[PDB]
Amino acid sequence: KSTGGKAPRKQLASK
Amino acid sequence: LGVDMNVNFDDIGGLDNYIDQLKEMVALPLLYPELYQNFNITPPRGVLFHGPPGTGKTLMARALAASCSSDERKITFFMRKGADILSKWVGEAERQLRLLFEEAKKHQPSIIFFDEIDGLAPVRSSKQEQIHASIVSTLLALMDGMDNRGQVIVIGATNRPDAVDPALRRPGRFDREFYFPLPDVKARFKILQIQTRKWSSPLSTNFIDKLAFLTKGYGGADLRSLCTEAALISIQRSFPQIYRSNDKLLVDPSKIKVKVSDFMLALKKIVPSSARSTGSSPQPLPELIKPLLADQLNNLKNKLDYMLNIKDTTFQRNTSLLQNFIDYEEYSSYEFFESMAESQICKPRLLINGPKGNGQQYVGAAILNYLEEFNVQNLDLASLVSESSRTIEAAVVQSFMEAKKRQPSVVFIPNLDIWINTIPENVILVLSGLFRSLQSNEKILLLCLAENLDISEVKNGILSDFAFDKNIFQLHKPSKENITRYFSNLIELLKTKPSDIPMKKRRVKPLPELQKVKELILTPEQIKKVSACLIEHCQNFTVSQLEDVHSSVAKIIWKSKSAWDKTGTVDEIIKFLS
Amino acid sequence: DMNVNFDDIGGLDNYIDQLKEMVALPLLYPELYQNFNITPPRGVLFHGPPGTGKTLMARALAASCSSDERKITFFMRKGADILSKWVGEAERQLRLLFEEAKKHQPSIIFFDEIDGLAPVRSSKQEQIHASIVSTLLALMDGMDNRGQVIVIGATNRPDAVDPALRRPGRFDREFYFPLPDVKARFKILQIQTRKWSSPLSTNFIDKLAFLTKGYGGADLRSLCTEAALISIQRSFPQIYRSNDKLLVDPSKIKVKVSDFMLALKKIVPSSARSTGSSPQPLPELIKPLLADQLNNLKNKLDYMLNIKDTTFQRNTSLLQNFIDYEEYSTSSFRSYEFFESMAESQICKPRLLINGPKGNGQQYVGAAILNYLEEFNVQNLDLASLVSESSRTIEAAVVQSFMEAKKRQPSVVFIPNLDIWINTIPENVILVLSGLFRSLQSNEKILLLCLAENLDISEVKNGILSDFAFDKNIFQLHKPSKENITRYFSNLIELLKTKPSDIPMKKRRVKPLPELQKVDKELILTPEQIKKVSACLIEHCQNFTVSQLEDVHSSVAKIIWKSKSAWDKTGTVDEIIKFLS
Amino acid sequence: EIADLDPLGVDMNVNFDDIGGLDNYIDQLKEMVALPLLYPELYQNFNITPPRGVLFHGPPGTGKTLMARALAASCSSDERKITFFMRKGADILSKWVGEAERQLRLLFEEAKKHQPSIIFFDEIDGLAPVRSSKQEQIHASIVSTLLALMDGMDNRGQVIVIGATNRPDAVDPALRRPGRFDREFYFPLPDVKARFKILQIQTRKWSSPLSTNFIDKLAFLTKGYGGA
Ligand SMILES: Nc1ncnc2c1ncn2[C@@H]1O[C@H](COP(=O)(O)OP(=O)(O)OP(O)(O)=S)[C@@H](O)[C@H]1O
Ligand SMILES: Nc1ncnc2c1ncn2[C@@H]1O[C@H](COP(=O)(O)OP(=O)(O)OP(O)(O)=S)[C@@H](O)[C@H]1O
Ligand SMILES: Nc1ncnc2c1ncn2[C@@H]1O[C@H](COP(=O)(O)OP(=O)(O)O)[C@@H](O)[C@H]1O
Ligand SMILES: [Mg+2]
Ligand SMILES: [Mg+2]
Repeated sequence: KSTGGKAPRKQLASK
Repeated sequence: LGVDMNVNFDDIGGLDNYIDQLKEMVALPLLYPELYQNFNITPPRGVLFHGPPGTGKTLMARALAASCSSDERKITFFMRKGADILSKWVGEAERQLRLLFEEAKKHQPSIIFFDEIDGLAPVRSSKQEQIHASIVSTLLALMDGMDNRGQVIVIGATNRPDAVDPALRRPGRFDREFYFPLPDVKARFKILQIQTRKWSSPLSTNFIDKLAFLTKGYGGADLRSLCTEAALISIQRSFPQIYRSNDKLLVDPSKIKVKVSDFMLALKKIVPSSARSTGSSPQPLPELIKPLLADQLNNLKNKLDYMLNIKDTTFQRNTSLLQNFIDYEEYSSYEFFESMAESQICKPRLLINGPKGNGQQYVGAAILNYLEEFNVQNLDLASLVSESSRTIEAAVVQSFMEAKKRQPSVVFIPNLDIWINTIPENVILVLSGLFRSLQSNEKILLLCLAENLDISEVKNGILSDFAFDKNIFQLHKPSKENITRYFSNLIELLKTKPSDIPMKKRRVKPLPELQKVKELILTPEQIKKVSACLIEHCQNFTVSQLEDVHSSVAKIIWKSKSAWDKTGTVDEIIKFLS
Repeated sequence: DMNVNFDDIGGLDNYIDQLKEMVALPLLYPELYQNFNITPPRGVLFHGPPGTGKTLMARALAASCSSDERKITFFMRKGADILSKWVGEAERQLRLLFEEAKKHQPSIIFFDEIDGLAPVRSSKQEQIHASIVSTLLALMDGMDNRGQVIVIGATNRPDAVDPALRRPGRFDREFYFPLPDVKARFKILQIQTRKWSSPLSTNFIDKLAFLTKGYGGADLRSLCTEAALISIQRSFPQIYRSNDKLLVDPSKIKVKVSDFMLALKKIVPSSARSTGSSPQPLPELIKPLLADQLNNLKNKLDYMLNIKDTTFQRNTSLLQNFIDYEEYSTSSFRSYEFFESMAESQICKPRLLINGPKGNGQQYVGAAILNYLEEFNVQNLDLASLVSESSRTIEAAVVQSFMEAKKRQPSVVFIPNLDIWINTIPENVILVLSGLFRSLQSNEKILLLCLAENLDISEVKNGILSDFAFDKNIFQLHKPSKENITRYFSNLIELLKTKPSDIPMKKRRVKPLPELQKVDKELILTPEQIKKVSACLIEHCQNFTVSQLEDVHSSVAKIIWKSKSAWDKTGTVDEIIKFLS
Repeated sequence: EIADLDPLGVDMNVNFDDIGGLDNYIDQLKEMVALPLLYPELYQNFNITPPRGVLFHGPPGTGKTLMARALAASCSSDERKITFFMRKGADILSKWVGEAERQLRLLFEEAKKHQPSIIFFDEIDGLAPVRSSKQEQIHASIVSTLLALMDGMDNRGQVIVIGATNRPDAVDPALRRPGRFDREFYFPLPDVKARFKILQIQTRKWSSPLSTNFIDKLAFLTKGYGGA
C-alpha cells in the first residue's frame, strides 16, 4: 500500500 | 414533485421501537430529570443508526427533523456532512466542529445529525492523512465534554458500522446503536400499505399480503420503487399516446387504475438493492408446484413448530416495548420459569429425507423463507469452496461461529448425500464435535436435506454422531388428489379459446388521439380422456418427473393455442403419454 | 469529571497498587525508594481496548492528588488543547507545561489520548504534529535521572503513537488494560449498582457477570442505564405519551431481572467474541444430574493439583498478606530451598482423562471444571480453535498453545472431544504434543485435561495416547442414578402443580391506566396422579445418559407448558403418561 | 525533515562497567568504534578500515540493546559525542512499501550527517527477513535498499550499523557478509559466574548491598534467567 497526500495545509494565519 | 421535508412518523413502517426510543430520549430527560438522578445514570445523548441501504435511516432523521419543528417547545436540528466540515487550512475543520457543538449548546434542546458518519469519522490510521484522525479526536473530545443533561443529542447514520472508529462507538459517545434491518413480511406489508395510501382506487389487504410475501430482500426504497414502476406501467398502458407526443395531450387521471398485472410486471423489472450484485433471496414454493408439496410442507411447518416454539415466542418482532407495556400487564427472584421456558428447546435437528428429485430444493427454500428471524448459515459447497485458499475448515468453523452468536440460527446443509462425500472427513468431525459442544437448550437448528440417503448409515456411519433419531422427516411422493389438482391447471389451458388469451393481438383500431392543449371444439369425453391417462402415466412419479410431464404437455398444449379445434391437441397428448 | 477515586475501579486493584508503587510511592517517599537505586520511569503508557478504565485510573490518581500541595502535582492534558493554528504555541506550551512540572519538583503529567498529540511521523503527516513529537522527545530526554516528573500517557491504539517515544529513556513501561473477566465484571456491576434505592441480590449480579463476556466497564454501566430506563418504562408508561409533567413517585420503580434481560439484547455486544468453550458453573437444571460426579472430579483435581492449600499460595495480591498475617521468624537458604523443593514436589505430572458414555454431559462437566480452575490459564486445543486459520498450520498452532501454557503456569491444556480429536488431528501433531509433554519437568503445573465420549481404553494403554501419562487418571462419568433422575424431574412435577394464577404471562390490559396527576380457585390435581407420573418418568428413563434425560425433560416440559392455563390438569397427566410409551 | 530521524538521547549512566559477562565483545567493539576515533593514525598506517557492521544475536534479555547503548556512551566524551539512532523492525510504518525506503534513506542521510553514529536495529529480521520464505508479506525492495545503503567498504564515514535479533537465521543471508555485517556476536543466557556478575552489578548501588555468599546463592537459584 503506497499512496500520496495533499499538498500541506496553507496555514493562512492572517486573521 | 420531489422527496418530502414534512414527513411524519406514521409514514415510517416497521421501526416502531426506534421511533419510541428516539421520542423518549428527546423528551423524557427534559421533563423528569429526577428519575435519572434516583438511579445514578446519565440519559444517552448519542445514537448511531446503522443498517443496509434504503432501510429507513435518513427517513427517520427527516421525520425527527420535522418533529423538531412543530410543537410548543422547539428542538433545534443541526444537519451536517463531511463537505461543510473539511477545510484546506490548518485547524479549520476542528474549529468548524467546535462551532457546531457550541452553537448547538447555545440552542440547548438540540439534535446534531451526522449523515454518512464513516466518511466524517473513519477508523484512525497512520497510513491516512492527519486531518481524519484529527477530526475523530476533536469529535471524541467534544462528545466527552457535552452538557451532561440530555440537551444535545447526536445522531449518526453510517450505513457501515465497522468503518466508524471504535472509540466513538463505545458507551459515553454514541450510547445506542439502532439497527435498521431489511423489513420482514409484516414490516413489508406495512410499508407497502403506507405507499398505497393516497391512491384513489385502493389496493386490497389480501393482495398486499401476497405482495409482501413475494418481496423478500426489499428495502423500503425497493418497495417504494415497486409502487412507482407499477404506477408508471399503469400510466403506460392506460395512455400510451403520451410517449410519442412533444406537447401536452389531455388525459384523465381518474381513468388510470393500477392493476395486479401491472404490479406483477413491475416485480420482474426490479432488482432490490440486496440482490443487485449478489444472489437473490430464498423464494417460497413457486405457484405451479404448490399442489404437489404444500400439504407435505405444512406437515414440516408443524414439525418445526413443536421443536423450536416458533409462533409462541416471536409474537413481538422489533415492536415497541412501550406499547407492549401499555397493552399487557405484568404480574409483579422467581425466574425458574425462565429455566423451564429455556428447557423446551432440546437440541433441534431435522433430516428431511426423500427420493431422488421430489422437490427438496423447493422445500429447503420454502423452509429458509419461513424462518426469516433465524440466521441461516449455508454449509453447501457453493459457499464453502467459494472464497478459496480460505480452507473448508476455516469456512465451516466460521459458519458455525456465526451460528452460535446470532441465535436463533439455522445450520443449513442441502444435498446431504452429496455433502458427506464431497466434504472432507475432518469437516464432518469438526462439525459434529462443534455440535456436541453446545448446551442442549441452545437454539441452533441443524436442517439437513437428503435425496435417497441410507437410513441404516445415519444411525451408524458418519452421521451417527448427530441426533437424527426421531426427528427425520419423510418426503414421500405426491398423492392422487395432489397430482390431479396439479394437472387440473393444465386442463384449464386446454379450455381456453384463442380469444381468451391475453397474448399479443394486433391493433386494427388506432390510438384514440387525445385532445391537445367463435367456439372451442373440445368434447367432454376428450377432456377426461386426457386426464385419466395423464394420471395413469404419472404412477408413483416424484415431483421432478411430474413437472417434466407437465412441461412436455404444456409445450404441446401451448403450440396449438391459436386453434379452436383442439382435437389435434388431444391426440398428440395421448400419443406423447404412451 | 467528578470526585472519582479508587473504590470505583473494579477488576484493576492490582494495577493501581503496581502503579502506586511504581509512580506514587517513589514520588512520595524518596527516603525509602532511593535506598535501593531503582529509577522511577520517565514515561509510562496505559494502553488497551476502549472502555477499559484507562481514564478512570488517571482520574483516580488525580483524586490522589486531592492531597496537600508540593506533592504529586497532577497535570491533565489531552491529544488536543495544546496543538493550535500558530506555529510556536504548541511547542512553547509543551515546553512550558514541562517547565511548570519541573517547578513543583514531584509532579505527574498525564496525556490522555497520546496518539492525538504524538501520531506517527510519515510523509502524509502534518508539520505541526511532527514538530510536537520533535519537542516532546527532546523534553523527555532532557528530564534528569533523579526522577521527580513522571509522564503517564494513555491510548487505545498503541501502535499509532510515534515509534520514537517508545524507545529506551521514554515511554517504556507499559500497562495493558484488557477487557474484564467474570469476577472483574461482577465487581464492576456491583460498583454501578451500589447507590440504588431498591437493591440487587448478589446471585443476579453473578448471572449478569456470566452473561457479558466481552463487556467493558462502560458497557456494563450503559447496560445498567438501559435496565433502569426499561424499568421506568414498564412502571410508568404514561409519562412517555404526555407532553406535560406527570406526578410520578420514583420509589415504586424497581429494576427487575426482566429489565436486565431486555437491556442485554438492547446493548450491542462490542466485540464480545462469544466463541468456543466458556468456563461456567454447571447449569441449574442439570445440576441434580452431575453434582456428585463433578464433586468427585473436584476432589480428585484438588488432590492432583494441590489446590487445597495453595489456592495460588493464598495470594492474589501481596499487599493484603503483609497487613493481616505475621511472617515466620545465611542459614535460611537451605531451609527455603528445602521447603520450596518439597512444596513443588507435590505436583508430578497432572493428567485427567474424563471418560463417559455418548452424550453424558461432558460439555457441561468440562465447562464447570474450567470454571473451578479460574486461577489457572486455559489453552483450549479443540478443533475449532486450531483450524481457525491465523495464517499458520495447525502444528504451529498446537506448539504455540503449549508454549503459552508453559509460560503462564499454573495452566491447563484442555482437549474436549478427545475421541474426535484423535481421528481429526493428524498423527504427527499428536506425537508433537506427546513429545512436548515428555520434555517437561515433573515440577510444572500444566494439567492435561481431556474429556472423551466412549474412548476405547486400549487407545490410551497401547495406542496413540499411550505416551501420554493416562495410567491411573481415568475418571469415568457414570450415567446418573435414580436419586439424581428423581431430583431432576421433581422440578418438572413442581412446574405441573403450579396454578395459572401463579404462572407469569401477558394477558391484555383490560383495565384503564391510572392517568397520573399533572404538574379462590384450586388446581384440580390429585396426589395419586403426581405419584403415578413420577413413577412413570422414573421407569421410562432407565439407564439414560444426560442428553436423553434432557430430551425426555424437554418433551414433558413442552406438554406441561402447552396446557399452561388449564385448571384441571388431567389432560396434561394423560398426555404425559401417553407420551412415555 | 519529517520522518523518524531523531537521535536517541543516551544516558551516561550506562557503560561497559554496567555490563556483565560479555568482555570479548566489548574488546572487539573498542576496535570497531572507539579506537578508530581515538587512534586514527594507526588504522591509516595499514590503510585498514574497521568493520562498520555487527549483528548482536541471542535470546531476549541478554543485553544486546544494553551493549549498543553502552557503546554509544563509551566514546561520547572529549566534546565528541556518539549520535545514537535506534530503529525497530516492529514499527507499523516499517513494512510500509514506498514510505519505508524513504525513511531508511533519510535515516542513513542523517547518520552520515552526524558523523560518528550508531544505528541500532532492534529486530532486524522484522526489517530484513529471508527473501526465500513462506509468508506473503515480504518486501524485497526494502531489503535491497537496506543492503545497498549500508556499506563498510564504500567510505560513508564513521557510521557503525548494529542489528539485533533472536537468531541470525531469520535475517537475510545477504546481510551477513563482509561489507554489511562483518561480525556476529552471540549474547547467551548468562551462566552462573556471569549471573553472579550481573547480580553484583544490579545491587552495587544499594544502601546495604547483598553479601558475596548471598549473591552466589541467588546466581544458582536463577537458572534459565537473562540479565533483564
Ligand atoms: N421503513 C420504511 N418505511 C417507509 N418508507 C421507507 C422505509 N425505509 C425506506 N423507505 C423509503 O425509502 C426512501 C429512502 O430511504 P432512506 O432511509 O433515505 O435510505 P437510508 O436508510 O438512508 O439508507 P442509505 O444508507 O442512505 S442508502 C425513504 O425516503 C422512504 O420513502
Ligand atoms: N473497571 C471499571 N469499573 C467501573 N467503571 C468502569 C470501569 N472501567 C470503565 N468504567 C466506566 O467506563 C467509563 C469509561 O471509562 P474510560 O476510562 O473513560 O475508558 P477509556 O479507557 O478512556 O477508553 P477510551 O480509550 O478513552 S475510548 C468510565 O467513566 C466508567 O464509568
Ligand atoms: N548481560 C547483561 N549484563 C548486565 N545487565 C543486563 C544484561 N542483560 C540484560 N541486562 C539488563 O536488562 C536490561 C534489558 O535488557 P535488553 O538489553 O533490553 O535485552 P535485549 O537486548 O535482549 O532486548 C538492560 O538495560 C540491563 O540493565
Ligand atoms: Mg441516507
Ligand atoms: Mg480515555
